[PDB]
Amino acid sequence: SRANDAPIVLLHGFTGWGREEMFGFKYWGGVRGDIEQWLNDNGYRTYTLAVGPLSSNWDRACEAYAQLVGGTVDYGAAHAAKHGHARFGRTYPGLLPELKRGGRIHIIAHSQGGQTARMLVSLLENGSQEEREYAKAHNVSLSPLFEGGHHFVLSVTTIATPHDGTTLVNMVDFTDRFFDLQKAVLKAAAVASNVPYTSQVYDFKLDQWGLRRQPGESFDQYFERLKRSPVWTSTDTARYDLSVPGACKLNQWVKASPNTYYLSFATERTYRGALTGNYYPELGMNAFSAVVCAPFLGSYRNATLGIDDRWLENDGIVNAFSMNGPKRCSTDRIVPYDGTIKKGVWNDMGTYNVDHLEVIGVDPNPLFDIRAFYLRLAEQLASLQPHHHHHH
Ligand SMILES: [Ca+2]
Ligand SMILES: [Zn+2]
Repeated sequence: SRANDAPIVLLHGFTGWGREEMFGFKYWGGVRGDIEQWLNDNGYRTYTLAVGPLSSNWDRACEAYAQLVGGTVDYGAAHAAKHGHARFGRTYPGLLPELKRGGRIHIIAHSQGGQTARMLVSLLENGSQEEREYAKAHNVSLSPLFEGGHHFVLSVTTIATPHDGTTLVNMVDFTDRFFDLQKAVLKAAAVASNVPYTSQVYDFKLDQWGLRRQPGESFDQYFERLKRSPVWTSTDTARYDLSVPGACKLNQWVKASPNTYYLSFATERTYRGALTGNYYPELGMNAFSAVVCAPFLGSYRNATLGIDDRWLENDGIVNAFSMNGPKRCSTDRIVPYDGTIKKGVWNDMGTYNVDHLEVIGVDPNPLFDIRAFYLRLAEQLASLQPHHHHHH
């Protein structure tokens, strides 16, 4: 039964766009429909965040914070100075000013969104010592996000999140293939990559880096430029955070708040080979991933990275092992869901037989009741109690 009225906020990964983008084709729903609408139609107030898909989780967290409460994005003086990008970014009206007044939210996150949501919680709750220290030392102002003390988040749910990174980054042609994945997703939405559309269509939101698709430029061409840009070559990137070492570094500081409930969903769409311990893409997996990424994921080992047989099972984009919660370079705790949802630890909800894109409806799969999945989830989140008392 319903113990909380908090709104839900959807958060995309290394691929994603706002509701008005991509000619209305939604990331949360894809060919299946409008997940946000379904949830709202069903009594679950839901909103959608849209942040830089290729940007660092930090940047995304800063973007999210402003998008939620409103204002100009502030990445932090220290950070900015460190990485060489703008301190201030775009301005938002603010989706939920109730947060400033004392409300809370449930964040449902997909892919790299998981990492972002985690970071956002940590920043809200703890701030950034490094940003505070930098402020006092250089006499610059400080965003509230870096102070600590915010209690905006009741829960964080992650679906197909590379909490320990993904070996996808280790392919020799990764750079080219990653961008081909963006093209695939455009394809899914009925958008071509070799057309210089005048309308924006997919805004990567690279204001901080001063990058934007130029008049007369196709996504194919733009992507060529992005590959040689700081959003691809610097450590302040999704690319870095997606990596095993990257995710490790992130886990080192991004911890679970004892005040927040976390839920994790894993995804897999592979089968185990006969004579080899390798995993292969199942029938139905999205074409792109099946041909281009899944073989690699299902067969790549690396002792120095600790990539062993456990990491081979995948959803075509991310290793299933890296999905139940941060384990590499982490103090976070993960507990198998047994019926009761626990606060301050990762409630591992299991593994579902759906691929990376099928789970958000961007790739079809008729045997996966996507509406039911998200509706059940909503019901769960709504059932969370603000507080607990010990009992037998
Ligand atoms: Ca499919
Ligand atoms: Zn940055």
